[PDB]
Amino acid sequence: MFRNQYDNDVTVWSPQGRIHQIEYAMEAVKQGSATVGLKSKTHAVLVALKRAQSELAAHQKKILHVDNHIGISIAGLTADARLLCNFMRQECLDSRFVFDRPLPVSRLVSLIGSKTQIPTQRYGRRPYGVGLLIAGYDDMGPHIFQTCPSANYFDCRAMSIGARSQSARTYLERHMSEFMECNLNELVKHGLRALRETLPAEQDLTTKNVSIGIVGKDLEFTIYDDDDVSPFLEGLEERPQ
Amino acid sequence: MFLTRSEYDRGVNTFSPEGRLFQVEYAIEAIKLGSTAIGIQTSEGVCLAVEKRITSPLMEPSSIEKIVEIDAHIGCAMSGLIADAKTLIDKARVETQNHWFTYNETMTVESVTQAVSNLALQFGMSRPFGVALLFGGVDEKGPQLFHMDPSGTFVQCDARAIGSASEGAQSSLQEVYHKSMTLKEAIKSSLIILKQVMEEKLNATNIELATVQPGQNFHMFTKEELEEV
Amino acid sequence: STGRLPRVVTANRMLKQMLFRYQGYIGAALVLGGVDVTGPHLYSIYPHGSTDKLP
Amino acid sequence: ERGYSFSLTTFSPSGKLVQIEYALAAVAGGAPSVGIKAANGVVLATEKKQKSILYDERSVHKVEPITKHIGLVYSGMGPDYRVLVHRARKLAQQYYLVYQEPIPTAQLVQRVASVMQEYTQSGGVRPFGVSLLICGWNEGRPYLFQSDPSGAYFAWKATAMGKNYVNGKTFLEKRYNEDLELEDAIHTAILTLKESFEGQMTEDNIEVGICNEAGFRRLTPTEVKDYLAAI
Amino acid sequence: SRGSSAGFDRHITIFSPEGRLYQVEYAFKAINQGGLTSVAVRGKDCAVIVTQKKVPDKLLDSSTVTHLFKITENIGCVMTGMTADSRSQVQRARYEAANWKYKYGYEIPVDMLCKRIADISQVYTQNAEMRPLGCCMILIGIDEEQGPQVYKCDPAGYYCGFKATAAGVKQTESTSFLEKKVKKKFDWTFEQTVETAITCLSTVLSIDFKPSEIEVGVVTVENPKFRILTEAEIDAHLVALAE
Amino acid sequence: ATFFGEVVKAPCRAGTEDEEEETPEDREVRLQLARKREVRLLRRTKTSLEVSLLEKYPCSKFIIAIGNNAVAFLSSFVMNSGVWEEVGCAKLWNEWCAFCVFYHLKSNPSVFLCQCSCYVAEDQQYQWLEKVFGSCPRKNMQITILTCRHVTDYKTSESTGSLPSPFLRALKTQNFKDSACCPLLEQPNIVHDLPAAVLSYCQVWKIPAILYLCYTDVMKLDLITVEAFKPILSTRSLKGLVKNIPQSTEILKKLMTTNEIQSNIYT
Amino acid sequence: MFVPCGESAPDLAGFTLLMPAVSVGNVGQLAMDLIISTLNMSKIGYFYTDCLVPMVGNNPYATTEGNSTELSINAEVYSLPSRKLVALQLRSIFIKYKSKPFCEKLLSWVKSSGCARVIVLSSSHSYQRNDLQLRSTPFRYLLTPSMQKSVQNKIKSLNWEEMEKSREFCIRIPGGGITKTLYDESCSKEIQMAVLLKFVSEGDNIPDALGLVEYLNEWLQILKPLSSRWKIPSSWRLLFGSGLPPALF
Amino acid sequence: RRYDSRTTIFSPEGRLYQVEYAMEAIGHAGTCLGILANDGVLLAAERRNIHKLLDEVFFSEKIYKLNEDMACSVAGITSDANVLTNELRLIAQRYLLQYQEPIPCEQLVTALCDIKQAYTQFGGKRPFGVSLLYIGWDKHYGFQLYQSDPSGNYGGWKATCIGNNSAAAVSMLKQDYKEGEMTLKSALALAIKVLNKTMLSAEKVEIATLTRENGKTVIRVLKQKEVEQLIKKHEEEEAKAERE
Amino acid sequence: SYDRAITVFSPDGHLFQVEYAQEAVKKGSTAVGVRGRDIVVLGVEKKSVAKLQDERTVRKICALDDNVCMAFAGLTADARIVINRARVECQSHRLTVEDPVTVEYITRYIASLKQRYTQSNGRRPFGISALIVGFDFDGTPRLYQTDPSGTYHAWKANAIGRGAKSVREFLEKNYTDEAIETDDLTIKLVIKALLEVVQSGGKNIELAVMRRDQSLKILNPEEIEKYVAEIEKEKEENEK
Repeated sequence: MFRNQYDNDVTVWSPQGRIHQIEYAMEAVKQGSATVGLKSKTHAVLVALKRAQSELAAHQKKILHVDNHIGISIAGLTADARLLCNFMRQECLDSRFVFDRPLPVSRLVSLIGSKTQIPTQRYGRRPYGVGLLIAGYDDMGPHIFQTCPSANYFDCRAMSIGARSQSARTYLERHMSEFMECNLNELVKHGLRALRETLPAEQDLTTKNVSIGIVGKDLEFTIYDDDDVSPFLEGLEERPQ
Repeated sequence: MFLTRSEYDRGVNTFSPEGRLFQVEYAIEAIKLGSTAIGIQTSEGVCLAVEKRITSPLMEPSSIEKIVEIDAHIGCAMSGLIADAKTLIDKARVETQNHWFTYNETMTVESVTQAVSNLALQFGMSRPFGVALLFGGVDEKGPQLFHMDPSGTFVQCDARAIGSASEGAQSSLQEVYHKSMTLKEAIKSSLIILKQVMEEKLNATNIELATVQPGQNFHMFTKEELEEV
Repeated sequence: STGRLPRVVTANRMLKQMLFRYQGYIGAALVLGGVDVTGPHLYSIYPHGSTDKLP
Repeated sequence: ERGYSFSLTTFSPSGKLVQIEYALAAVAGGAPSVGIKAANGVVLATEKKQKSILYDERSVHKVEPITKHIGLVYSGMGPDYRVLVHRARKLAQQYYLVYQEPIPTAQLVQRVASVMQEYTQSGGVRPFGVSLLICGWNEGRPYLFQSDPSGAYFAWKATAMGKNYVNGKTFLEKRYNEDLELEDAIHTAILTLKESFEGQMTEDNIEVGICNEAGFRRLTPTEVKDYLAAI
Repeated sequence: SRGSSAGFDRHITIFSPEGRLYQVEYAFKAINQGGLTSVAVRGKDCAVIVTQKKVPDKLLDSSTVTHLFKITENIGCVMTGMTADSRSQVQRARYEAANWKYKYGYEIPVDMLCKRIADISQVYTQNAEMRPLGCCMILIGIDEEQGPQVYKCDPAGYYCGFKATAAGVKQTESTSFLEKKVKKKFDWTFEQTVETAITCLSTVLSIDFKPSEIEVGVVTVENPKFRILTEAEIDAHLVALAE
Repeated sequence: ATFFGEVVKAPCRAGTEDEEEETPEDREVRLQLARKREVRLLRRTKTSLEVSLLEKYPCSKFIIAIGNNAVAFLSSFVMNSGVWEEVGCAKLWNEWCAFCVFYHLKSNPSVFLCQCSCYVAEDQQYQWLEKVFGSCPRKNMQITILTCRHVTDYKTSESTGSLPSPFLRALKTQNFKDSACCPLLEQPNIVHDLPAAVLSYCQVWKIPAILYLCYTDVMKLDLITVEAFKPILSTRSLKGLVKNIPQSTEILKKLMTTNEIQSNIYT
Repeated sequence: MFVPCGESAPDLAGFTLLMPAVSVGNVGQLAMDLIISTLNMSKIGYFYTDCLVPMVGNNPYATTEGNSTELSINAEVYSLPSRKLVALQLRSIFIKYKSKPFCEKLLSWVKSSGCARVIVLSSSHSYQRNDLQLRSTPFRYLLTPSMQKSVQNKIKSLNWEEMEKSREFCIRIPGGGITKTLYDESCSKEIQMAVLLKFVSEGDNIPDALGLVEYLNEWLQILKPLSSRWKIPSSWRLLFGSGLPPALF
Repeated sequence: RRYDSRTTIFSPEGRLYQVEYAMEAIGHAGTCLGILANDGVLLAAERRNIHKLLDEVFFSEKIYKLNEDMACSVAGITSDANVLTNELRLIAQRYLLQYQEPIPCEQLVTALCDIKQAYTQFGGKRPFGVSLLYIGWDKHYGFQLYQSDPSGNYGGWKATCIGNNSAAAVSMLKQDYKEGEMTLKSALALAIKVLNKTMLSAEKVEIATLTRENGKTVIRVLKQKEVEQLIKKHEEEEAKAERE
Repeated sequence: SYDRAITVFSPDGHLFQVEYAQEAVKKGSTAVGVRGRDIVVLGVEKKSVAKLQDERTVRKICALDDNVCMAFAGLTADARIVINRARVECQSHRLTVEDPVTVEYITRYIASLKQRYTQSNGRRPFGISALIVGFDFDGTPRLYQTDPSGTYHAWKANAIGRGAKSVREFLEKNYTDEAIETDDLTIKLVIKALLEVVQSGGKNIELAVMRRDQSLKILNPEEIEKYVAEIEKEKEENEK
């Protein structure tokens, strides 16, 4: 009842030492579809789920291409995702044009965090309402990162964000001890099994609502969609129940 | 344990407690005061059908230009606040002409789409636009169709219906549409959808069509061609 | 503003800076001298903005 | 009621601007000031605010010179007075540089009032809470002007401002005479100041400045003591 | 920007029906938030500043707690009020002194520095975006032609020169004490000035002082450089009072 | 603030901003606006009922669904069997407004259902009460209400993002002798709008009633949210109206397969 | 209309009625909560109208496991027949063009029941104070001409401040809600009435409620005079919302 | 209310309340009068700055010369009127410099009214609370007389009044003005009569006239002796009329 | 409660400040425009006439160029600003390129200028509506209308201002191809349309006429009264 005066702007502190607009912007991530990321000793994989809307009126691109060794997936507002993708592409292009060397993923994520911290302290702006999962390969190996509207980032072994992603997170933490020794096929199957845990217990994954993105030591970032996904979905078994 | 008022829908930079921006949603709801438009994507071409409403018989039925055509083999259609599309059209035309003057070929539909989408996102003008667009054209990739809403972002599609009565038009178009059809079949489908959506007659002075296909350039149907159907 | 008689070094500084700002296009050669609380002083200023303190 | 009292750029339904009235109220609660224009001269007097033995007697003054023939005094807030004085001095120097002659009193008053009129028609600022009395000698003829916080100026023969200025103006009306000398003008100004001192008047708590054909100057405390003894 | 707040005491640029600036008056009350008081006294050929030093925490390094600052080689300072605001004003004063030296070719005087700081403070009270600092400055120095100088400026933009002054929680009692002493006697030697300042502090605050609880700075005609005393010298002066 | 240094006034929780600041043209405009917003109980012949709905017929049971998930649940699990006749409709206009239809069973004409998928504003709730219930309350009746709220509306000591959603809560009147199938709503939480109006009417007039609340993390038509209502199917009020569950599941799946198109926002 | 909880309405004759107003900061409503909780009153009926937005909830003064499951509505009446005290509480806000009918109905019921006097707790905006009000106490009072002489003698003894008039003279209470209408109707219908308000600003307003209740106790002497004494209701928790999300601090 | 705090808000019936409130500030000012005749134009004003201890060091108050052919009078806020008069002089000089011909009378009024309208168009500023009367001569239309208001509107007149008690003066002018058959003497007598009714001594009025002589415009301000002569002639004719 | 700011949408998708500007327009004097085969006519009601006023300075019909003219309804200062901007634009365009300005081009310029002022919270829209007529380079008559929001259309006959709906209904009933055959019939149609709302004909009616390759002509009261007399005579004949 006493929060009405302190939750309209990002530049107002609450008497309890809180900023409610950042916490509200953190709720916009749960309005998107679920997505899962996981990694092994050699490869990093992203899988995404598309809305049940008919493909007739929409061609959604949840997984985007950033560089030859970096790819992302989105959950949240779309304009902010577009702006962040443009910024990342420009950074990678400038780095490559100046020095003939790939830009490290950790440096890229640090730049992203520094950029997104600014609109949380200045009047007349609002935080970015989008969360990202980032997969890449560099001299240190494969990496998975997570990004938050509060300008925080984490280094993960496996993560899931979106709507009803708690089931996927539970599955990932239950089966997380076997990911390092698996090959590409087993890794993708584990990702698909984690992703399908967020659906009601009568639907199943089809070749119309699933996207896959893979990067590796010798494999550039590639996106599999529509009919290219069937060789990955064919080996998956039926539901336990 | 008392009931109090609280508002979150007066500024474009305010988040709701459940992570919603209400001003953008209201701007999107403003589209449903416009006229219905139809777009269909076919391997042979793209057909744009738009609705023209006349308030009085004394109005000249020629100044209601809803299908504006940009160069580089590109169509357009509109619904909502017509006065708000002029800046977008000017930006698209300037970008295309600069591309001609610097490279001497045609800019792609996706590229002009992205370029015009950059300008619609600058409200974060201090308010979102109140208009929706539909783009058509063919390139080396073939025919393409795109849609934009006042949120400021585009999305590729192949059969979309926008306007005041759009849900029923989309439901009918989903059934009628097939993966393969002829351009004339698509035109007939658009015409019948417009017929069963309109509340009035369909003489050659109520609609406006401009079917584009890789054979020749822009071709907006004349009065005689429209009256033929 | 100050309530006191000025100093010769202040006039020398202002003249030198202003002459230097215009890169010698003004073209004025000056001989400046005066007395303040620190004694008598004598300067020579050139059109490009160079000064000498001499007897 | 109070909706039109906070904003400077808002008219009242009866067509009044209230923040300007409140700035004038700020002026009316300051220390008294007196100005008398006699034949062959003008006199300005004021009451000091530093009435203690700890305060230094040569640091800050309320009567200031602008040019060799123009002086100034005020009632209200001192910090605004300082910046206004600096701007007035710069304007006088600019006029001399352009026209190769000393600025007339009326032109300087007009320029200062023009600077003061701004800050009453814009949002994000407040008006100056100070009034000025300006005296000068020009073409063998004395002058006396007053400028308001709103930017309006008047020409006077004798006036008072500050605390208890209505009774001071009544006293001046009773006492002022056309054919007056500068010494009698100084006597009358001191007598007018004495009407509301509420204490013992010495030469260390009043300030006097005069203007005549020889220019503007500020009287030394010994001269003020000699004048006070003659009462 | 954000937009002003309605009310007669909630925005800097709003007059009250009596013509008062309540935000400036409230900024004057932030000077007492620290809880300390300081005294400055001018002598025949010297000037001193004294302030009390409170170190409540055992785990705090006492060498990093001070309120005495050096602006130039010949100008000293004591600040009372909010600590960060005081440090920011010290930095600004140093910058202004550097600009004056560069522009005019000789070192800035005490009255000119005080006037410049007061001019900068006046602007904050007339614009809606910036706020006054809750602190007051006291400066001392030796003038080549005039001698010792004591100056003070406040959050309103007002400055003046004094023979003796005080600031902080107990300014009024110190002012009364100094007024009595000044009306009684003049022409103090260097020793008598420090005696008077320490006596004023120790009488206004009913405390017997230790060398670690006060902080003394001095400037004199023979040595015009600003100096900060040590504990041995402070204790020598304290036993001189005690005897 | 529309420009630099503009004076603004803070908002008020209590709404004491228009009542205190108080012409034939103005009153004509006011009456026209009041005529624009008015609830009409029709018989879609285009004739309004002369009396209240529950005074024209004797009623023994009354089930109300508010929202879209509740209407879907009742249409799938309750109305799939039997014969129901529409006996009226409600017409209204708001800025956010969609139907309000009343049925009753052919075999047992004393059981009524209502399905309000529209939004009723604060100045139309009481009018809804008179046009539906009337000035003569009957105490030999039982009323059930279903509705949904977003999970961020729930107040807890811990973070609201850790609760297992959806979950169900209940509120009862004094005369209700049965026990709810879900825990009662915790103290600091309150309910307003139309269900609160119905429950308050029943409490004041001594009519047994119960209100069911679902707190969901998705407010769109979703299958998980709809099946969150399933434990209510074993209560005494809805015992005799449910026949075949798998058919209801199939109907619900078919209904979910068709859903209106959203916008390009929230990728 | 007053609808009783049971079958027959209680007999109120000579009772003192306490009631809040829906004003800025909910100060009167919070003070009513404090009084009802501390004196441990009992519900006797409802005040069913068409003027307030409807709301519902469980018992706001629960102490045991039995009375914690009692339904509550937006307007309820509590009574203390031993000391002839009756209190009304409002838990919601008003719909447009509905305040005057509510005041008329309430005053009609007050006149018909047979109560002695009425005391109203309110509040007013704190940004509309002048210089003289800025340096005085924030508590003001009003009285009708019909009030008994003993009340004026006691109030004069208590050394209180009366609310200033505004420029035939009228009274204006900005941010007071229905207080002005209630006062005017009570004056025109010859009912004894007192108004007790405070200048407040919106935020956390619990100290304001404590100050107002002590101010009222100075005159009423409801409990022991001042020389942990008011019971905080169990509903006064989570007044700022839910908990803090993780991975932020 | 909720629609009268800014100049950039329309009320639901299409009104700008701040502009009307600004125009409300002109009814408190002194009375200004203007009359057009066959051989001249007239301007009569009321002196509010009346006091024993006031000085007279200026050409006149509330009457200003804009160029060789035009003059104006003001009513409202003095500090705003000063800005407006300075801007008028600048505009006239700029036109003369560019075209080598004197500015027409209507173009000056239009150019100032554009400035007055901008301050109601743009937000964060305050409209001018000033109303003006203009007289002049030019080769396109001869003698002319205009009026202006805080909103930025203007129009041409044959006789008009602004300031305190304007409606009664307008009614009297409507009753007593003869179109096409009046001279400067008749205009002076009518102005004296109207001012005497609406408000008489020679120290409370100021009169200025405009005329053409040998292809040159002459602008004059009447003297105390002439004003006293007019006042006493009006008094004697009134006494003679009422004696019958 | 969504009408306090210019750039704020209502829950059902409305901008209320622009509608309030339209309300301000709806209170001006009525203006009527009719285009014919070889002539275009404009007519404006005169609300009131003061005897001590010079009527030359309060006209509501202006000439933007040699082949275009305009009438308005609404606030007057805003109309003057817009007229001056359009005139300067026409002069600059004619100086830069010797081709005559197109009526559609100037209409688009005016509409763009009007639409610019509905985009920010720091400025307010223009509360005027305009009717624009003229002849193109090939001699084709045109008629356009502009709105405070920035939209425009093309008409054959339209009315704006106070009491415009009745005039528009009358024009819809009476606008035929045999009623615009001649200039006199077109002018009579305009006068008859204006006479539906004007209390006394001729006394307070202003009318302008524009022919092909000719300057704008303002009809005098003698001609206006002659036309009114002809209308009265034909009405008396048709009375029977």
